[PDB]
Amino acid sequence: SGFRKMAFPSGKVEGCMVQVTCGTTTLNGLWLDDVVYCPRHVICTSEDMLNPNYEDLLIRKSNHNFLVQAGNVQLRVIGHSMQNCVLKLKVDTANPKTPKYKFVRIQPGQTFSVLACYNGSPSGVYQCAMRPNFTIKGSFLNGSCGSVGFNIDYDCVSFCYMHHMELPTGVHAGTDLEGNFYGPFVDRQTAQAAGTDTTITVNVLAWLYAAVINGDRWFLNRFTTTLNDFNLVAMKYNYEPLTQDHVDILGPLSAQTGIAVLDMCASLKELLQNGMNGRTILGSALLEDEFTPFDVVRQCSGVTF
Amino acid sequence: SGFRKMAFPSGKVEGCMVQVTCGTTTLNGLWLDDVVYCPRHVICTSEDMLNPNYEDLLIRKSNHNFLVQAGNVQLRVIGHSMQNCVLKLKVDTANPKTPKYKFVRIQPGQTFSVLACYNGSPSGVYQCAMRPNFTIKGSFLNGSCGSVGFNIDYDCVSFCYMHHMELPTGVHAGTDLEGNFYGPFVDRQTAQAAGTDTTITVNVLAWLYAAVINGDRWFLNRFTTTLNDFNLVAMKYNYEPLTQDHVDILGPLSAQTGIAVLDMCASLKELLQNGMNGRTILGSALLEDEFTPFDVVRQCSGVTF
Ligand SMILES: *[C@](O)(C(=O)NC1CC1)[C@H](CCC)NC(=O)[C@@H]1[C@H]2CCC[C@H]2CN1C(=O)[C@@H](NC(=O)[C@@H](NC(=O)c1cnccn1)C1CCCCC1)C(C)(C)C
Ligand SMILES: *[C@](O)(C(=O)NC1CC1)[C@H](CCC)NC(=O)[C@@H]1[C@H]2CCC[C@H]2CN1C(=O)[C@@H](NC(=O)[C@@H](NC(=O)c1cnccn1)C1CCCCC1)C(C)(C)C
Repeated sequence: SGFRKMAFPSGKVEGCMVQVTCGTTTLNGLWLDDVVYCPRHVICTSEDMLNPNYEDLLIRKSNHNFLVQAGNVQLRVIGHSMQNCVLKLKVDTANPKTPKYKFVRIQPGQTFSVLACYNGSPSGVYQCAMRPNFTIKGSFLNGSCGSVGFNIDYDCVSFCYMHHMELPTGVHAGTDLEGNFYGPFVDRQTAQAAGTDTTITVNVLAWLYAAVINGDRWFLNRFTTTLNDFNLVAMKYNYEPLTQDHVDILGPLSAQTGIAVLDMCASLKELLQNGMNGRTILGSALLEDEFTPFDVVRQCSGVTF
Repeated sequence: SGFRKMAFPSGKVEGCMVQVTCGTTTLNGLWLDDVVYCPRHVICTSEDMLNPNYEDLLIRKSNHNFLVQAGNVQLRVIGHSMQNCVLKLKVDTANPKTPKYKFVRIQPGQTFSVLACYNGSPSGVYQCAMRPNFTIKGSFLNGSCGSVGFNIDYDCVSFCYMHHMELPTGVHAGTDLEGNFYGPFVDRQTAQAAGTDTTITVNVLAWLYAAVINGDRWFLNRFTTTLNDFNLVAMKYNYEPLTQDHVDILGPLSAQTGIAVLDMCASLKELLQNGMNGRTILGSALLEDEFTPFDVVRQCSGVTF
């Protein structure tokens, strides 16, 4: 037992990190097969950032303007192309340490592991949720751009995130591995608000199931609720609406604990309307919303990779 | 910016995990060079656990009673010995993936990364603190014994923890890699209380510095305090005494923020005596004590490995 914010083992990703330099900008790239992926703003000067024409700027670059290093090994760039906001550098060597992988685009409320890197070297690993406003609450310093987020599925690393920038609120934004930003953002140095952040209701419910599985049960009650009446209360507290698809994904946890999803919703309703009265759940005084139902199942059932 | 519970990259450890079977008990081992390390209670029957004589039980075992597997590779055990509560199996193959390493014994309040494994396969990675009562608040299911905790120092994995057992309170206990338990525990199935848990004061102070570094500053005040007067308040709230050595280790953070250690102590004093009044620090409603001063510096300065 116990319940922790747990990341995927990062070994299969550490072997893909390289350092990409263009001009005086050094950041991280992802070296899969014979392509290195990195944020396209590696080609910009700080003056270019206010309003860059990336098409024009990349045309003025040549292959030898890109210095890619895998440790000490100097990779020779033989081609460069732009896919949305990511740059694809073709190199003369396939990365042997290339795992089985796919590129996936996660949905708001889904979680992933971030391998934070600097100068192509891993610094640490942590777990993040894609917020409903398509930011992430990461931990990133200058030099971290090109760090990636990922899940492991059996043997196959699904890459879902590449880090590009930080908002004035301290939260972070980036793309999927085809180069499309999550959220409304563009890679230009202008004011760009993220939406209202909301609480990921299905994840709070998942974590309440995790608490029950670990013997923390004081919040269970005799009350029940319809899904609609739950959402009327939840939306007042800036919680995301709970859908029937969400109810379905909570099914395994409902089955394992014997507590119907709408019964647990009635627990959450009372916690929202009455607070926790100075009590804690799984050691927290606030409700936690960065565990998905699948996260709870994997951690409470011991899935390996 | 941002601040996360961050673990070390786990790649150099994933290559050391193997599966050890003896009788009907399967758990994890650590394969370094030509020695596999695992908990000695792998040799016990469930009936042996109430009061085992490990010396007698191991004498009745032979090398071929130990089935060690590195994936599909069958390792041949050529020797077995017991060091305190860990079993050392000599094998006929040195592990190539063996990193530079040492065995270290951490002190209460220090943190480490746990690579949770089942059947010799990594399941996930998370960060833990050694509690002042020498338990850890981990996440471990049946089959996780032999999972290890570690820090990375430049290039050298310092192994500090091997998982052995879970207490009735849901917290966990284990040994260092020379086989000595942390805390008062013995590997026998009897009632064994952990002491009072206390709050790791130097770590709370570290995390308050991390909050200031991230622009969360509402808790700063004009008050100051002597170290002794701080400890008089802190001990009333079951906080560990803050020592002059602790003050020294907070020095870098004091220097970088310009806030004297005793000035920050006066902030902590008021938070303890007045609560947070429904405010949060770094998104938490409770004070966090599982980041060391070095953790905060590494994460806020971007140290890599
Ligand atoms: C990353 O490229 C890297 O690691 N580079 C290595 C060191 C050489 C770098 C890391 C940030 C710490 N990212 C960036 O430099 C990005 C790029 C891509 C988008 C614009 C530039 C600057 N940038 C940033 O992350 C900045 N953030 C912003 O500029 C925000 N701007 C504003 O909020 C704003 C407000 N009023 C007026 C004008 N701008 C972002 C920009 C994009 C939309 C969301 C808001 C800094 C300040 C460096 C964090
Ligand atoms: C680990 O060996 C493993 O992963 N094995 C693989 C599946 C085959 C296994 C994992 C636990 C979930 N650990 C154990 O089996 C250890 C060993 C070593 C010490 C005794 C045995 C049993 N054990 C446990 O972790 C148990 N915990 C306890 O027995 C507590 N006992 C009591 O609290 C207690 C209370 N009243 C009377 C008698 N005992 C521990 C025992 C040691 C001191 C602290 C308290 C379980 C119940 C399996 C968690």
